[PDB]
Amino acid sequence: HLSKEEVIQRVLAVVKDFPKVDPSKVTPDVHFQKDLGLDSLDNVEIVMALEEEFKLEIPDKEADKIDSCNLAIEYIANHPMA
Amino acid sequence: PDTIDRLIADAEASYNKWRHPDPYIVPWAPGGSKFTRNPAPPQGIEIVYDYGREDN
Amino acid sequence: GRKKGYVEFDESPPDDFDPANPYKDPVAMLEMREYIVREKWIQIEKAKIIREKLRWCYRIEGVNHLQKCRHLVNQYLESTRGIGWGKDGRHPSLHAP
Amino acid sequence: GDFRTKVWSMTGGPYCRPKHWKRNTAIAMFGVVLVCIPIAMKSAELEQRPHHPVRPIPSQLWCKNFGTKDYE
Amino acid sequence: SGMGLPVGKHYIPDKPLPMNEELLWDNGTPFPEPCIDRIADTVGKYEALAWLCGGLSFFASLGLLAVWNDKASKIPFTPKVYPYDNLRVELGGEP
Amino acid sequence: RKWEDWELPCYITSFLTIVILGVGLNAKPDLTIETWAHEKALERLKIEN
Amino acid sequence: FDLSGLILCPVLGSIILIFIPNSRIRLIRLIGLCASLITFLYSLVLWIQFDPSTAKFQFVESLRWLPYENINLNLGIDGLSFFFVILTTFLIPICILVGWSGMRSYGKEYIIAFLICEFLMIAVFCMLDLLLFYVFFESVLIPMFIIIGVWGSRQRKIKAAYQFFLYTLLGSVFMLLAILLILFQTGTADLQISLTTEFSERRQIFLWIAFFAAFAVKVPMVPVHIWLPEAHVEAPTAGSVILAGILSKLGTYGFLRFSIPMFPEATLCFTPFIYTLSAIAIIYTSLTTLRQIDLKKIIAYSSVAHMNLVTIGMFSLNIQGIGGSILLMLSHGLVLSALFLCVGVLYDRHKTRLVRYYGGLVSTMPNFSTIFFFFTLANMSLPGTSSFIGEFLISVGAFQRNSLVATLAALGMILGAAYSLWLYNRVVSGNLKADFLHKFSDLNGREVFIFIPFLVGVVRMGVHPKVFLDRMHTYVSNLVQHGKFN
Amino acid sequence: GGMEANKNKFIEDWGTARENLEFNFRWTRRNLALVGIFGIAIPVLVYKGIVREFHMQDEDNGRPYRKFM
Amino acid sequence: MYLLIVFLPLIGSSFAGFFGRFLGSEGSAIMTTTCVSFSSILSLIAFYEVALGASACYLRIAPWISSEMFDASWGFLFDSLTVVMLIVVTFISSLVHLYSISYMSEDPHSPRFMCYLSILTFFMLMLVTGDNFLQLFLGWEGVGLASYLLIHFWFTRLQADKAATKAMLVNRVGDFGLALGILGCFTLFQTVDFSTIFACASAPRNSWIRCNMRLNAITLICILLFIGAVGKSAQIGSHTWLPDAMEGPTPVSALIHAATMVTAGVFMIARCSPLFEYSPTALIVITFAGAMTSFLAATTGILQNDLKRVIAYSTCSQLGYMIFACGISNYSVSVFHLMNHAFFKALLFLSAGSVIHAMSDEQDMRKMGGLASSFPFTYAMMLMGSLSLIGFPFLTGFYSKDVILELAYTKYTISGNFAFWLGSVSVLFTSYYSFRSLFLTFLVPTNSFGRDILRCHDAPIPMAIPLILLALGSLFVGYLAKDMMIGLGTNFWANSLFVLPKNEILAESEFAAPTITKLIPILFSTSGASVAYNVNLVADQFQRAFQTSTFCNRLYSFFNKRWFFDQVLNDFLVRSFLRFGYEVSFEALDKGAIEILGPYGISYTFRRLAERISQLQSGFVYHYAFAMLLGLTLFVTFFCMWDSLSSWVDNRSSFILIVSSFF
Repeated sequence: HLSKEEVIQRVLAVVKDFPKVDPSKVTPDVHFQKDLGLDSLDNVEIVMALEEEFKLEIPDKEADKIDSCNLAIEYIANHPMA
Repeated sequence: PDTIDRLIADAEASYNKWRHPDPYIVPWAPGGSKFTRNPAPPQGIEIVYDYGREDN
Repeated sequence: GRKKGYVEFDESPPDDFDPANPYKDPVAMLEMREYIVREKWIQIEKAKIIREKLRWCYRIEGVNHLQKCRHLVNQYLESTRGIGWGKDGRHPSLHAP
Repeated sequence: GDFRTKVWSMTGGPYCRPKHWKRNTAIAMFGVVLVCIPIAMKSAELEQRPHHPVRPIPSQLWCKNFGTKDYE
Repeated sequence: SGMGLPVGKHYIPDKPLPMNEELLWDNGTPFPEPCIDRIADTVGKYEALAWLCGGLSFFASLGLLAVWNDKASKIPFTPKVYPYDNLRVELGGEP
Repeated sequence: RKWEDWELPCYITSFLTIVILGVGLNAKPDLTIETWAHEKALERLKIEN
Repeated sequence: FDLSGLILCPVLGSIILIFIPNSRIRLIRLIGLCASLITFLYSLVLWIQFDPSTAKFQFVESLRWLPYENINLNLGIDGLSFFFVILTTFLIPICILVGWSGMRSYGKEYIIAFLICEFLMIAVFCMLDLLLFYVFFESVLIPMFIIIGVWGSRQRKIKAAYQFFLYTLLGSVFMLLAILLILFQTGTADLQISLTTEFSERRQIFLWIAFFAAFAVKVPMVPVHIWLPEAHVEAPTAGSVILAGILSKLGTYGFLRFSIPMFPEATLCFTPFIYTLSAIAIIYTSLTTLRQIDLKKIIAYSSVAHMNLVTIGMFSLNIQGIGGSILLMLSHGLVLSALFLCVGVLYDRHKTRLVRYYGGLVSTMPNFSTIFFFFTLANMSLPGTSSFIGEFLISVGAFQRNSLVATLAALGMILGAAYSLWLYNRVVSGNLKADFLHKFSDLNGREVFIFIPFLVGVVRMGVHPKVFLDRMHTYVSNLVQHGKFN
Repeated sequence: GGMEANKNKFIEDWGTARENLEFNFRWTRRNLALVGIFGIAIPVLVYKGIVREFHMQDEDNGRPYRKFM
Repeated sequence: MYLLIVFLPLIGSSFAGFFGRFLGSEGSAIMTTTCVSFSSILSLIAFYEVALGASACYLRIAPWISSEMFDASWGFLFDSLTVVMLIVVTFISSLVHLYSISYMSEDPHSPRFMCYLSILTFFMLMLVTGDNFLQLFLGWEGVGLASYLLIHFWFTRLQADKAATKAMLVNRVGDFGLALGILGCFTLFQTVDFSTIFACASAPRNSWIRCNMRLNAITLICILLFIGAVGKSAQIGSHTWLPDAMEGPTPVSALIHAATMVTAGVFMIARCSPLFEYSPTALIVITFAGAMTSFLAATTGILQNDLKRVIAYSTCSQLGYMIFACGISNYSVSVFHLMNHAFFKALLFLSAGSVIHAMSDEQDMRKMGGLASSFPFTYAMMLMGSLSLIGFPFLTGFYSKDVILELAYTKYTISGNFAFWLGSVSVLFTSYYSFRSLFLTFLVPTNSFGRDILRCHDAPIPMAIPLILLALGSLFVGYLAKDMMIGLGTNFWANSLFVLPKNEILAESEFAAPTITKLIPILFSTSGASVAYNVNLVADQFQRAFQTSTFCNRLYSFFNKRWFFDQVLNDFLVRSFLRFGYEVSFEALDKGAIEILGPYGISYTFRRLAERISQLQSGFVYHYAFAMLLGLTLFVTFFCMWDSLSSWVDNRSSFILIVSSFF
């Protein structure tokens, strides 16, 4: 199984590697629309990048539900195929 | 919102027309090549011994 | 109890059997039917012997089996002319005299 | 699994590693050697080779039905 | 090769079943599909039939082109004749 | 373990079935019409040839 | 070692059980099983002393039933009835072994009814008198109807028993009319005289029509097969075993024995009619077996299809066709019994028949899965099995007689490899449905032993069918040669 | 033991409806066409084809065509 | 020795499947592999003795089905062709057994897997060494059963169960055709023995009556046998099962659907050469079907995004190639190509399985790029096998397919022209898709996920030993066996393969085919390689065309989805048959007209009639006296006055009036 610290680090790397994102203000408990200022389409792009890195497939409903870093880490850590 | 809904419907139809015939699926994902290959045993299953006997 | 384990039948049609009225005598009818069965089985076994010698000719002779076993092929094909009881679907060119 | 350990199957089951698998495999080898003897003898008795081989062959040691068949 | 994820809970019917549910090749998994599956869901059945008929018609047209070619009419060598009456006795002719 | 009531009669009748079938079928004379007609056909072919 | 002794063996055990209190269930079970096994061994001893060379009936015994009118009781075997006698005598102890666990609820009446049925079956198959053959033919109606009604699972057993009784009664009654007409015409009901006497072509047609109706009630044809799936569904597992491997075989036996040789011209005239009926029944019944939801219905419709294959193989009046018909009769009796035993095991464990509840039984019942796979293969007629031997010989005869009907029958191969595989995959392959079924148990010692003789018989009759084939070539040849004198 | 299946009401209703299809027959147009095609016409065609096969065998053998019902 | 060859896989399979709890995952694998290895060693000795010694071994144990003249038997025919197939099957089975030992090291059911592999090896050996048609049929359907069992080895996989059922049903259609052929052959010859049938095949030239049609008997039998060979070899008629049969594991695919089972149709066609040589129309049909299958598979495999699917379509194309090689009346060439294809196709399947196993069962080429560096040995094996399959000069595929194309050109006939055209175009397409697979899997820059790239390890020792042997075979088997099998007037085949003197065109092709037509395959192969490089690596318009052009999208879907053939055939035929099972046979007839006019309507009518009759007993003395008076009056009228009554009325009319009153 993959450690939660490594999950956090990889998710933070995915979020930080974004054009409209300031890398300084990225924390495991930030919200895409509120803190670092992204719209819905940037959220789903980030979710797709997380899928591509972690080798996992999320149903569309849960992919929409993923709207913040904390949710992303929680889902990826709960998934056993990470 | 009404023209938004019609735009959504038209976009959905266009996507259904031009979608890939065999889109990529993760092997263990539902519909992949490894789906339900060697699943873990279900929980709450009991095997009963001495089922049929002449006397109890 | 049986005496010994080898079949004893007569190679002659039963007497008091009238071909004009085969159904007059029931015993004669049944014995004639049994004798006809025995004769047909004898013909079938003769054809089987010819077939076995034909197959061994085909095995022994290699590429040149078409001329060495031609006589055996003809013998078998003429021997299988009236073998069957209900083989009416077989073409008359191979199943009719 | 949790309940698969209580299910008896002829072919082992999931992850069948008996403690004495080496001894069992040796016994299986001996059993194959034993059962192959009657089959080998029946083979040597029932084989027919109407053609004498161009070269000496291993089957000439035990099989004797070499050129003993004719279509007459 | 290797243990995978649990299949998950199947579908317990909560509404009246269709009168042809046997035409639903359902496993113990929550993802059942009918015993007859269309591999190309994008195209309709009649469109797929038309495309297959077009392919078979292409095969038939190529065969007709081969017939029209008459390659046997342009053979460059005379038929081979074997000695000893064209191998009559060897092939099985009456000696 | 304590044997069931059916076990003894079933095993005795199974062993008896095996022994009876094997011994009787192997010791039964081969008096089939097929073999009789084969012998007769061989005799007729030898006479004709 | 006589057929009268064979008939009397079930009677003694039946009387002993009748005069034993119901509180001694252990004694009742033991005595019934011992009587059945003794009768089976006695029949085997009759087997090791059967002459396959002669065409006459072997162990002819005469008893004075009516000194006048020539209806004396004649008991005899010739080679065709013999394997059916062995099959019934072997299948009866299996029925007692099935209800061994809960036999107190069944009571001694269950074993008594099955023993009486065995007595009736042996009497039917060992008979050289037409009237007495019909007597026992319709006698078998009582025990099966009582079994289905009393020991049925649900309230539809009443309707199933009604349908079975009414259909078989109508057929038997028309057969009785024809038999009495034959008796008045010939002066005797003796089988030898009935075979050696002529009939008018119109008389032959009418008598054959009556016999065909009577026997086609038993062997399921196109219009009169609808009573069989309900009867199997509502009958207990042992009753289904009997009705599948015994009574239908009785019907096809009666047809093959009293219709083909007695009325040659009528059989020739009506041969295309039964060919088209059998082809239609095979195709339609296989296709309706494909779309079924009940296990008992699936195997019952498989029974209908294979019995129609049997009846398509008899009028192929040649050694291959008739021998294949008889061999597939025996093989299908064994295979139907085994499949109904598997379904009965599943029902006894989990009290349901719908395949929607079942699935993924490999992980919990591997021995049952192996047995079910082997017997589905046998039903499918895989090469190396008795069903394949019978089916291929039947198809050979059908192709030698009529290529079109041979091809129509051979179309049954694809359909029979479809529903068998699809049912087996549904029930055995896949994942467990823990919400529906969560407690499982594999085959126990009794059921495993019950399945042992079926496997051995199927394998022996498939790999080496020489014994069974050679035990009947003489009778088959004489039966085909009956009409002609050339 | 407690091995009885957890019966589902809707599955049982589906089974009963499947086994009680005899009450829903109404001799509609589709049912009449299906009965007349696959219950009469197809068996008649099969019988005619079988009789034709037998008669072709008779013609090839040179015999007189056989008589069938 | 020979019964040991036939039954060694059976003994190991039976012991490992009846006592697998004691042998274990390692003991059962060791036992099955050593049994198959000893069978292969004895097969090589048998090859020496029979093929290299010009001998022939014949065996017979039991009559099996014994009738008046149904001459079935448990015989074994050991000819040069049978021995060649023995080597192919046994060697591939041993290599696949070792590959499986190293491949199923993490799978729970390795003992059952090895049991299935060994039992299929036994069934295939029974098929190959079949003395007569009944033993051949038993081997046919036994291998069909074993392939069905091995396809859903992971029985929990729903699509695996579907694919196994579909494959075995298609093989059952093939078996129906082959059984009809066997029945016709037995009716014609009054025998099923190959020796007798081939000895007396030339004499019968009469007609035959089947399904109200008059056809030549020999051509009818040959056509039905070819129909039987269509299902097993997956020809154009019944090839839908082969790509879907890839749901089984890679050793299953390599052993069954690449080397042994799927070539059984070609083997049977070569076996029945003394029977097929007298049916020119059957040979024409065989040529047409083979060419069509080769072209269809070559086009279908172009756009597949799955390694196993691509290699399965390559197998189907090569099978079509050897099928119409049989139809040019050249079976020695066809068996040579069969052996070469077995070798290099088993190599391709084993290498693809190594890649898939290392890549955590990825199996999709769209996420497989840039593995040439991380898979040196596996990529080397894939390259060797792919070059052999293309027919790179002087490899094992250069000595088989090129001669097939030359013979197709030299067969100056409509069928020959058709086969030549489709064979050349199929060579082009085969080169294209093989090089596309190579580029996508190994040379295209990385497209896989970083998760798989980190943990990728090349094939271990027991997965590499079979690969090395298969590479050596794919190098030198074609060159070594060229003079042995496909040589000019070789007596190597002895009487196993029969070709008519008027049908031999090998020397004619060799000394008549122009140099350009000899070199066409190489030019087409290199053009296809260049096209694959152009399309895969330098192209930025295909996706836009597929997304904005309806015709281009439809063409892409058509070529991706098995020419729509699977969907159309399945949907129409199978859906119609499934609907007939319930909509017509059951609801409309069994629960409909038969029951309405049977027990149901009879019950209702009898209930109402009994009720109406019971209404007569009204309990009235006047009613009873009235009934007595009518009885007396009717008796008087119909008996005493019967003269005038009969002069006036008719009995039919009276009874009709009675019935009409009763309604």
